[PDB]
Amino acid sequence: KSCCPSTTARNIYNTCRFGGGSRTLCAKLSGCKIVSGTTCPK
Repeated sequence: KSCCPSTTARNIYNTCRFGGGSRTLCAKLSGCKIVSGTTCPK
């Protein structure tokens, strides 16, 4: 699961990893955390 501290973060994240990059690389960008799914940080 990708946990983002903002909606803007998700928007940027999702589009970043939509075309290019990778989940983690894009999460790093937006401030989102690529987690498993047991918890969900902000």
